[PDB]
Amino acid sequence: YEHVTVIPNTVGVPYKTLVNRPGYSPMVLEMELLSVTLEPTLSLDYITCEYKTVIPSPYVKCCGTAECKDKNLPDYSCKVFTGVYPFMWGGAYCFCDAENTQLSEAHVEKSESCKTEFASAYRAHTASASAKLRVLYQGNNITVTAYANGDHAVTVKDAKFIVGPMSSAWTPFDNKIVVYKGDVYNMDYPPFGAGRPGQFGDIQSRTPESKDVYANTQLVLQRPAAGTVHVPYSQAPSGFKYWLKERGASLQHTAPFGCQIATNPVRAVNCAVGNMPISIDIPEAAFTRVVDAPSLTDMSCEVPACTHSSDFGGVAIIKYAASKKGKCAVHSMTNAVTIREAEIEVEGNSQLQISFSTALASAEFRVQVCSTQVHCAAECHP
Amino acid sequence: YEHVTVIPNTVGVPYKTLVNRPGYSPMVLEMELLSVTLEPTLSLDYITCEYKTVIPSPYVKCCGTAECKDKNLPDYSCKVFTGVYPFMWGGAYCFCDAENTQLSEAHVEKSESCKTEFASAYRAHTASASAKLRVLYQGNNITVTAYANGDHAVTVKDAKFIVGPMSSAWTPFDNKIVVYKGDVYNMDYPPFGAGRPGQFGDIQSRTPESKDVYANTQLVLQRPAAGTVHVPYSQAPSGFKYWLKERGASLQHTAPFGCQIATNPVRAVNCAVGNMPISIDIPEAAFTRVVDAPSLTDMSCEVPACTHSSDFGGVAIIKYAASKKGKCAVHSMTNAVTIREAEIEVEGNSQLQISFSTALASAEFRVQVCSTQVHCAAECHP
Amino acid sequence: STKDNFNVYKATRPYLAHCPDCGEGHSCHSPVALERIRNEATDGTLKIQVSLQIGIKTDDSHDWTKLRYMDNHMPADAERAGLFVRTSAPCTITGTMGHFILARCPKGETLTVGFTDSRKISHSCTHPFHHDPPVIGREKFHSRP
Amino acid sequence: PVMCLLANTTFPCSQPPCTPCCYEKEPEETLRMLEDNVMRPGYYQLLQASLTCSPHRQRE
Amino acid sequence: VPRNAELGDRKGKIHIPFPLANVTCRVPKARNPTVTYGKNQVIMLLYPDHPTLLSYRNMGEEPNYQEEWVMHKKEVVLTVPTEGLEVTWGNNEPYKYWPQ
Repeated sequence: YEHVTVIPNTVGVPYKTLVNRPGYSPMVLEMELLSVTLEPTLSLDYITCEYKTVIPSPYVKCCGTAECKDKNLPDYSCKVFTGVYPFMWGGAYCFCDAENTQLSEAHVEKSESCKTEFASAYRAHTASASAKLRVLYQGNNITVTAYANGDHAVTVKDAKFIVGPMSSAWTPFDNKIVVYKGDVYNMDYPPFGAGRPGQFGDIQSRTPESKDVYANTQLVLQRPAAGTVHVPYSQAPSGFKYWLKERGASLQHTAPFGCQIATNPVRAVNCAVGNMPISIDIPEAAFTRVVDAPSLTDMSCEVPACTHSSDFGGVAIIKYAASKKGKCAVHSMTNAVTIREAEIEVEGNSQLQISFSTALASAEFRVQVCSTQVHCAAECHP
Repeated sequence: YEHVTVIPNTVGVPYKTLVNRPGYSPMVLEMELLSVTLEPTLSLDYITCEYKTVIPSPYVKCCGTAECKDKNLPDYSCKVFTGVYPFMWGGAYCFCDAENTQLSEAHVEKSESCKTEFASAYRAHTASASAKLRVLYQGNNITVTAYANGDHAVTVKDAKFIVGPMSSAWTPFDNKIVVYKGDVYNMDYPPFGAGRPGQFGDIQSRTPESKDVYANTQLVLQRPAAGTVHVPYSQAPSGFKYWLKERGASLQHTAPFGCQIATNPVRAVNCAVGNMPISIDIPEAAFTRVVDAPSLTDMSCEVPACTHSSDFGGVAIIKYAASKKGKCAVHSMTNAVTIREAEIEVEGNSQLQISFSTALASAEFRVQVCSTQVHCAAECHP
Repeated sequence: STKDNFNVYKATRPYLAHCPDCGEGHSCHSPVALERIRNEATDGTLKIQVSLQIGIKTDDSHDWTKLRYMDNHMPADAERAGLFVRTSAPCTITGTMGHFILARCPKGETLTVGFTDSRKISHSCTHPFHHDPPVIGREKFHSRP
Repeated sequence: PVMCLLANTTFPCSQPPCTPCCYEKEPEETLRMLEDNVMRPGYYQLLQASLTCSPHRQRE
Repeated sequence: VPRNAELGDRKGKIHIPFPLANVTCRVPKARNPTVTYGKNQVIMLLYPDHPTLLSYRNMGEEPNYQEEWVMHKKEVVLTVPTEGLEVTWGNNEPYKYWPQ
């Protein structure tokens, strides 16, 4: 028998569903969403990190003119400075007074930190929704993990589960995302080869293993100080270091619907948006015929204690006359009241104790124990 | 000076653009799209390949009853056959005439071929457009590789290039794609755990290294032949082998706009769709002042030979009176006519010869040599 | 020192196994029984597995001109030249080692692997196997360029 | 160091205690030992060493 | 072959010769056909030495992909649209056609 119901997409809330197969004793199933995962498909555009300005020893050509050559290196800078006369501890480095030149050269590459400290630029598209559902089935808790697309059939203890499709196709992730360790950011990052100096992407590497990198750091070599061997330069500071302090709060803190954001893989967890349809194909063996189930008569209900709150603040004592010993399903016939117990054991002229939750100050509700209904009158306090 | 123009998104077609900075001699730039790459972001759902039916030696329990146990293996099948009496070359394998049982067992796993012969199921989203552009700049050919998003600035010989955004956001790839070696297919492949027997996905492995696989091959074990040791079975043939012959023509052959399809990485190359805006920030040094150049007067144009075709089938002789010797840029002021020459040398009362291309039978066009325009009247033949 | 003489065939042996057709449609306990035919190679090459061992002698020594098969209770030596593979017509054997044969076969509906023993008696095993390898590229050619 | 198992002991896979000629000395025991290490990552190191025979009564 | 009754699920494993590997296959390229032209039309005189696959598509919005295995001497009349026509004859690189 296929039982179809719809629950709100809210994690940590147990929901009671009444399964009524004609000619078979009613069945109460408790369902609770443990987790709802929205995992987008990622396509790595590039990685970014702190850059390194590689500056070798300057070529001080004594009594001659040095020559700069075009080297295919990122942000390659070369300048030959005339009229230099550098000094070392023991005096002048060059024999000549005039006609000495200093060739200053520099290039940009990934820092040694790039393997450890880096941000990844991803193109995020069409997320696959997944759900972990706890079902109180036959007095035992069963866990069902299925894609919430309304197609993925998952069978646990002969019961076939079809979860979804989700009423909302909403995602906290935009088309372009940036990932740093355990933090995800919605960012319209610059494309590869379009990075600006002192900003996110000043250095761009397609993969973390990539030998060739893109660099735009505004590296400009300056004339060295009088009688000094050094390579002075002007450059825009690390864009990655700048982004690390300018990024703001990550998606885990800014995302609507109380989204939890996790990495490895990048996913949105427990986004409380819309509802979730549930289809359960309950097997023949799980059901008990009305004749095979106990028959209840002379039912009365008393409420000795009630508090109208979000939890089970109500207590109800139900007296009954059962035809035989057996298990009976407990269910509230009024939508404004919900019962904690799904199933209780009955035997002759005895009484049962149930826990109920309501928001009403004056709660008048019907309780169906097996196939018989009983009216409960409750005065609930704030 | 920023020069902005728009060219059709067609590869292998050289386009001439006239740069006219006020108070500076005209500049003719030849631009040709070498390649236009549309690389989508891929997210691997699973891989598929030929399956392997693992069948060990059957357990023939002589004088006893064998017992099947539930093993967590893909498509695990177990059956105990009673009343067996198998024979080997030297006679009967069992001492007992009756009460002998054969336990037949089988499971499905990835074939040895799965590392070499496999198809990958990818979720393809929001493609990044890239363009390789050849620019005839200062008598030399320069190559500019940039993302066609209208943001990625690429500087070559001090000239800043901004390519795009593309007028068409069209892609030959759907949301779900299948990749086999050098071939890509648009396929709404079954999700993981939803594969059908004898069809694409009968066996599904999340990654090629994955130990556990999904299998739905309709594996059913049969009763062995009288006095025969073997494990007969019925199973739907390889879905991957079936897909290999049923796939049809790949995207390289079926895609509109003459798309070329490549792998490693998966990309659409040279899709002739829409147009492409080009922004060139030409540096100050590249320009020559009108006074530094020559002033042209008394201009006349004669067309002694013309054929309207795809190539330069037209010949034009332009007479002029130049104030001084120097280089002048040659450009067609009519978009229906294009000139082969970008720059020619002028001197006093002389004449110049140019090659032109047109599709018009009656071509009336204006030629700008330096800062002066001349009208050309041409009767072009088929 | 013979420290590089690792020979797995000292532990393994050729065997007799069920074959549905040993010739004339009759089943037998075959010394050349077909185990598995692999056709994953797009070039059309078939990887065939049999119950006998090619290139190995009874004393475990490697000899490409020899073949070892199970003769009743004990393994016996046979010639490699006598080994044959056929579908609708004879196959081109490209490689042989132990239980494995590499063959280039014409279009067929069955696969037969056989040999001739010491007593000049022919032994063969026939299994139903649809062989019609797909075209490599866009041209259906016969010989390799 | 890659480790293999023999009854109640652990040993280096490439160095079983039966060496040299493990199979020639005890064929049943060698195969039983190999079967016990089928799931071990160093199985092929054990298979190589156990099925190699370079006896003492030999020059080379 | 039946399993040994005495021992349980006891098994060993051995490496096998001739593993499957990715290689390169050399294929012949069919001889270039005799090509004649007409108004928005291309005429090819195909002379195949063996079955050769002929495929074609328009290089516009509607490609209309068509394919046929050419067994022997066959004259093919193809319409070349303004957008262009791409023709692949066997293992040869695709031919491209455009109207004048």
